Order: sequence, then structure tokens, then C-alpha cells
Amino acid sequence: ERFDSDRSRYASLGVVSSLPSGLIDSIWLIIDLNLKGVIPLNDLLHFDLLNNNGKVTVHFSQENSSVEMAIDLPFSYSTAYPSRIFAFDDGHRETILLPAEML
Amino acid sequence: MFERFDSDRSRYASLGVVSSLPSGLIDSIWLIIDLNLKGVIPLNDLLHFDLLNNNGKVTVHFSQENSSVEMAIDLPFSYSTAYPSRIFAFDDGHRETILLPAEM
Amino acid sequence: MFERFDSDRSRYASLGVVSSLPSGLIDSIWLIIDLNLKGVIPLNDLLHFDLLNNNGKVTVHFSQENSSVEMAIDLPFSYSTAYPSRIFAFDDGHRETILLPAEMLE
Amino acid sequence: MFERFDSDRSRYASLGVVSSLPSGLIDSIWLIIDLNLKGVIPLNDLLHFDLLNNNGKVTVHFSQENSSVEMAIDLPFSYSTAYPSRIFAFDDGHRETILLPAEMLE
Amino acid sequence: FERFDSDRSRYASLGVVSSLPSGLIDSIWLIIDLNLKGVIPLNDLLHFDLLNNNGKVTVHFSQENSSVEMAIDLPFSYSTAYPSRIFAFDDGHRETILLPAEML
Amino acid sequence: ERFDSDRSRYASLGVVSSLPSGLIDSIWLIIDLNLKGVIPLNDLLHFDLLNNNGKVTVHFSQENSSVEMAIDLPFSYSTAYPSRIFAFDDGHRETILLPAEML
Amino acid sequence: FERFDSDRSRYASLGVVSSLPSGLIDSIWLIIDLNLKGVIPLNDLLHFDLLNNNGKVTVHFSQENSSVEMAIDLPFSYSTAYPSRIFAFDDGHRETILLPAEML
Amino acid sequence: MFERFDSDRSRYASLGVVSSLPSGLIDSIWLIIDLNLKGVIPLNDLLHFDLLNNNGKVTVHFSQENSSVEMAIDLPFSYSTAYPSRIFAFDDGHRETILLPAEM
Repeated sequence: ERFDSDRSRYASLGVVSSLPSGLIDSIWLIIDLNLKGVIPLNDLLHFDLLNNNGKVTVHFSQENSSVEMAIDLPFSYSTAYPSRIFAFDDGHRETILLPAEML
Repeated sequence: MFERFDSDRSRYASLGVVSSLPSGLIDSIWLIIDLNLKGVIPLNDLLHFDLLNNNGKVTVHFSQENSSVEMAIDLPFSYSTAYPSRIFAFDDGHRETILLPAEM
Repeated sequence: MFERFDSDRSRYASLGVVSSLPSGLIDSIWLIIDLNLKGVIPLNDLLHFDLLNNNGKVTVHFSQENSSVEMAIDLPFSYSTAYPSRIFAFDDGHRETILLPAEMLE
Repeated sequence: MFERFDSDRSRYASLGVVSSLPSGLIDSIWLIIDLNLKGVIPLNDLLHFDLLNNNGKVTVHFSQENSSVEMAIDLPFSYSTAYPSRIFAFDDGHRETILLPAEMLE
Repeated sequence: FERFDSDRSRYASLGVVSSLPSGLIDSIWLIIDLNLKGVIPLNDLLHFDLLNNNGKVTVHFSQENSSVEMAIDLPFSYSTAYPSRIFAFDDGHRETILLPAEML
Repeated sequence: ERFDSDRSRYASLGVVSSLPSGLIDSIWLIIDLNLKGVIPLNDLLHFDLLNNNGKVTVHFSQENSSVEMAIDLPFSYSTAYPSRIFAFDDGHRETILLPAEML
Repeated sequence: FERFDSDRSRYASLGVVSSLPSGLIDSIWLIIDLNLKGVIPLNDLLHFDLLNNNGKVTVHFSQENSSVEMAIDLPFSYSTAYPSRIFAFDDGHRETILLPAEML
Repeated sequence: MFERFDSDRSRYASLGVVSSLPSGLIDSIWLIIDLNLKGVIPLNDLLHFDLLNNNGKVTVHFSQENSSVEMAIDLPFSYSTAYPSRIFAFDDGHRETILLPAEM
């Protein structure tokens, strides 16, 4: 019912122009395969993108909760990637976006 | 009353689109609108782009509903049999989205 | 020291797969392996995935020879009748490959 | 403007081919196409090559559907009984691929 | 032969790939292919300035011995992290986007 | 009987360190598929490596003969490639080598 | 993590790839992997001088704040066309061989 | 009477070898001999190298006929099922060759 996979899902321009498609999709998968049904979820999820030895580690956290997770993904890391991104659920539409893009 | 595909508002790609095209190619639709369409022709709120194989690379055919302009843009990206034939850019006044036919 | 469907090793997708499933779905198979399988259960070097319609969305059933594990993974993606009904992930010990049953050699 | 087994377009080799013939032989198939076929005869989008033993060296017989041309090309390379007895070159109009008959889809 | 052919392969130098998002790098090439190529003769070396237009990137294009310029407003957000100029160099088989400091 | 394909064939170190395997093999193929049986051949063949629009063109020539040939190959051109190479047949062994390597 | 890991990807800059044969570029990496790594700690930046030893290349290795050097005679022919020094830089996910002029 | 694998003489790879391995990898055998073998151990006129799969990359096992030294060198190149298992370096006094077992 929150980041329900039956409602529409988007990626902002800012995310698309700086991350490859595969990595963006990972985020949805992390939510669907690791997060959903296992923890209650805020309408706003944090995903920091960390350099794990040349590859990308996603670190999931959210507010008013001390449940976090690290997920190693097979994508190459770039210093040009946003350092963190968000998943936001306004109740109709769900979107991966950059922090700057929340205003 | 609104300016179509106005760059000062929020732009999105649908999940459907993000999972079939590379980012580069998606960004191209936007750049095609900003560089070759805006300022040039008046714009429907819904745009059609066809992804064609031109010699192994993608060519985009643009058209739109209530107009007779049609434009063909050769792009650097290589083509895949599994790309959607056709995608849409849709602007609703508040949000601007690149999305799949089926997704409307 | 080496690892079954290691992600540090090259992953390819066959012609039939690449031309028949969108990218986001191919990556899904790899992610299922990486997020749900490695570190969770032991892996055969060959992995069956059935792609099923689940109310218009894709659902992947996983299984392998010599094991009692099955797993259903509901995907956000849209199902299409055009998609191949099953695929394999194969690890020949240096290179990992996703391919269609029709493309297996013997 | 596009071209049959165009060399400006990407050429791949299938898993079965890549793991079963050495590189210099795969390149040979492409070179045969480039040196002996393109510009010489019209090309079907699918090309048969039989790999034959010719006193320990490889000989490639070429043919295609809808054509009366055959060609035998004697290669400098060493024949091995391990090699696949025939391969196909296929051009699906954006990507060119060499593969084994067993790997063809339908 | 043709200056900045799309079918010849294109790279970004270390400095470039490290400090600009892909969409922006893609933009340079697309500004070339969409706005420049076929319209004016190009030098082997092409200047792009990355300017801040109210929080968004604008690209100034110029080149030595042509009075011909162009200003391209882009959809992407601006950052002072970004390099302020970049060059595109066509060495005649390989094309590259690099930072002035990375010239020879 | 000259560059007969039944005698041993080699590539000097100098050639191997500067050209990819596929391109070296091309030379043998050019000789076998285009040259041999069609023209008499010197024990020393010239192959200039030219930039054809980002790709390599091999130009075959040899001495005391005005028969030449251009062959477009699919390999990428590099300014670092030797500008020309040789095929030499001493009567036992046949070798692709750099000009500097003939001494 | 480990300085100049082999499993992390390695590039040569434009200047480098344009003026040295592959075998020589390969050599630098192989000097690292075969002679240096595991034997001394490495900096992110590594100096190689390319010297003429009677018509063949010899590589001098050094690095700032180590008195530790090494001289490696190579089989390859020398050319005055070649750059006289090259650096190897490990930016922490990407490793690169480049010309001093191409540093930042 | 001769110095084994002396760098001051001519080195070759056979056709058999050039058509199964990439140049880089072939150059590695030479560099392995010059960097890790010569000056270190006395050398047979014929050397054995096995190409093993070590985790997707090639590892070379070296041994030689009349000796009990055996050495294993991890290399950056990726492995292929179609590479020969084993190659030889053979030095005959005049020419030095990397070649295939069958080729002797």
C-alpha cells in the first residue's frame, strides 16, 4: 500500500541523466525484493550510493527508524554519481529523485 | 493554459521506459524536444516518437496528433529489437513524462 | 577464490534473450540472483527461471536441479505474451550467461 | 544506408562458438565474408559455413539458401575434431552473429 | 571523411568523466550532432563553456577563426562542482571531450 | 611454394606488441585468399597500414612489380601502429615483422 | 581494498594510447603486477621514466617519499617518438596510465 | 653454448599461438620470462606454461623439464575455454619462439 508496485513509478530527469537505467531499476527491486512486507516504509526512503571497491553499494535508510541495509550491486561506481537519491510516494505516484529535486 | 514541455518544470521517465531504454537514449528525447522542437514548432501536449533502426543505430521519427510536421533525428545509440517501437512524451500541465503507449 | 554467479565476473546475455526481453528484465534476473540467491542458498551452476503472467505483471519462478527450493519473485514489470516462457542462467566457471532453453548445446 | 554483413555494424559470436573455436578462426569467418564475399556476390542474411578437415588444416565450404554459389576456402589454420562441424553467420539487420545450428531459435 | 562523425568512436577523458553526469556529456555530443554538424564546418577543436543560467546549465559554443557562436540552454541543474569549460577534440579517427588542462 | 601455407608462420615480437592478433592473422589471410595463386610473390611483401576513416586499410605492394592492392579491414586504426609491416619467406620459415626488424 | 587492484578497471589516456604500442602499455601494468604489488606499498601516483638502453626501452620506476626505485630492462625497441615519462594513477576505483601533461 | 631466452635476439610467436591468444597475453609470456625468470632461475631451452582459469582471469603455471621450480603468475587477461591449455617457449640458439605443443 506504500510503494505498492501497482501504482505508477517514475525516475526524475536528474536521476536518469546521472545514473544508468540498470541502477535505477535496482532501487525498485531493492524496495520490492528486500524492503516491502518486511519493514513498514516512510513515503520517503533514502539511498546513499557508496563506493564499494570500484562497485556501487546502496545503503538504505529512512527517518524515525533505525532499520538500515547495505546492498552490494554489480554496477561500476562513478564519482560523478549523486551521492544520495530518494524514493518518494506521494500516494498516487512513486518516484526516484535527487534531493535537490524535492522542492 | 500552459507552455508545453516547459523546461522549468519537473520531467520524468516511467518505469516502463527506464527498463527498456538506456538513460542516454531517454535523455535524448528530452534534448530533442529542447533543442529541435521548442522554439521551432508549436507543440501538442502529447508527442509521438518512433524508434527506428537506421543501420544499427536508433533514428527517432517525431510526429504529433494535430500537425503535419514530421521529423527524423539520427542518434548515436545502437538499436535493439527489444526497444519499444514507439514512445510518448506527455505533458499534463504539472508534470512532464516520457512513457510507453501501453502506460496510458 | 571463486564464486557461483560471482558478480565480479562477466555476465552476458544470449542473442535470443537480448532480442526478446527488455533490459530491465534481464537485469532483474541478475538482481534476483544477487539479492535473493547468493548468500542465501547454495547454487547449482545452472538456474531455471519461469516467467509467468501475474495479473499483467511478470512473476519469476525460480528452481534448480538437485534442490528442493522454489521461489516466486513478483516483479514490478509488465508481462507480455511475446516474452520467452522460461530462461536459464548458466555459469561455466569463468563467464555467466542467460539464455533460452532452445539455445543450450546438448 | 545499410549493408549485408556490414563491417561497420557490431559482430558478436555466440557462447557455443566462442567457447569452441579459437579466435583466429572466428575472425577467419568474418574475413572470408569481408574479403571473398562482400562486393563479390549478393548475400542472404544467413550464411552456412562447413568446417572440413583438409589434411590437418581447416577448409571452409560456404553456401547459402537461394543461391548456386558454393566456395571452398583453404585456411592456414590447424583442423581439430573438437571443432563444430558447421556454423552460421546471421545478420538480423542491426547486429551480426556467428553461431551454431543448435543455437538457432525456430 | 567528416569532422565529428557519429560512427567513429567517442570518449570522455578522466577529468571529464569524473566531474560531469552522463547526461551532460551526452549533451555535448548531442549539441554537436543536432545543432552544429551539417550546418557549419567544424574545427578539430570546439569550445564549450558551461554557464549558470539561474540554476541550470547553458552551453556557449565557439571555435577559433569563426565568429559563429551559439548558446544552448539545457534542462540540467547547474553545480559549481562542474568544470567551466570543456573542449571537443577530433583527432581524425578518435573524438574526445576533455578539460583544457588535459590538452597537450 | 612461396608463402606456402604448409610451412611454419610466425609474427615477430615487434608486430605482436603493437598489433592485435586479429589484424596479424588478416595478413596471412590476405596472402592466402587474395594474393597466392593470382600473382607471383617476392620473398618480401609490403603491407602499409592506412587510416581508412577510423578503420585500418592494408595496402599491399612488392618490389619490381606494379601490382598492388587495397584491403579494407574491420579493425580500428591507431596512430601507434607501425606505419608499415613485412611478410618475409626465407624458404623455411615465414614471418610478419617490422621493417626495423630486418637486419 | 588494495592499491592498483587488477580486478578494477584500467585505462590509458589519449596521449598515452596515441604514442605507445600496446605491448608497452601492457608492460607498465605488468611491471606493477609482477614486480611491485605485494612487495612495496604503492602511492596513488607512480612515476615511470622511459629510457633508451642501447636501442631498447628501460623503465625506471619511482614514487614520492620512497627512496625505493627499480630499473626494468624491456625487450621492446626504443623510439624517440615515445614520451619520456608516464604516470600511473589510481583514483581509488579507476586506474590510469597518463602523461604528466594530462594530470590536473 | 648459449644464453637462454636472451632478449638481444629475435622473438616470435607461431601462427598457432597468434590465432588463439590475444597479443597482450602473448607479450605476457615474454614479460614473464624477462621479469620473473631471467636472472632468477637457470633455464631449460624449452619452457612450459599452463593457462589456467583462476576466477575468470588467466593464471600461468610455469614449469620446465629438468627442474623442480614451479611458479604461478596471476595475469589481468580474462580466460577462455578455447585457449590452448599449455603453450611452450622454445629457444634454439638462434630464434626464440612461443608456440603450441602440437607445433613441435
